[PDB]
Amino acid sequence: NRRVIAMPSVRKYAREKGVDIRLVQGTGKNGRVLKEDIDAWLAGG
Repeated sequence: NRRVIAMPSVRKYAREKGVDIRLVQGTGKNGRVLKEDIDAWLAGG
């Protein structure tokens, strides 16, 4: 449907930070998840 959108390094960072791009709304370019997004996610908001 929407699939995962994130940098090759982000998917790894989130994948490591128990974060899934699915739970992280990327706001990069076309809504791609950035490392900043991953971190913000874990923070809660």
